[PDB]
Amino acid sequence: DGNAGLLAEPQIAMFCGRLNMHMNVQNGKWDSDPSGTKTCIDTKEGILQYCQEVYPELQITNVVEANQPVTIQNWCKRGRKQCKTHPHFVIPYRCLVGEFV
Ligand SMILES: [Cu+2]
Repeated sequence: DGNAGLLAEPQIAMFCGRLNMHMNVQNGKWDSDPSGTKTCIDTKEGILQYCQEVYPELQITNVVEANQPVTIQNWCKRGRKQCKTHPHFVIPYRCLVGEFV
């Protein structure tokens, strides 16, 4: 079973020119890049590394594209500032937790 007390699954969302977003599993909201500097990544390995960076304690071992597109409002385009605009939608990547054997 999963944790009902956590509104969402770990995921990252990218849109080149803007800061990467990730899902806050506690509240179900998209949070901006923790360092406030990282934008889109073009390799699967780079995405996995990023999942591991923003979810350091989740033991993320793989990533896969999500099935549904998602809209994110007022996306952060730099710093952790300058982020009030029209909606954009992207297909997120799910950060998958492996079961270690
Ligand atoms: Cu736009």
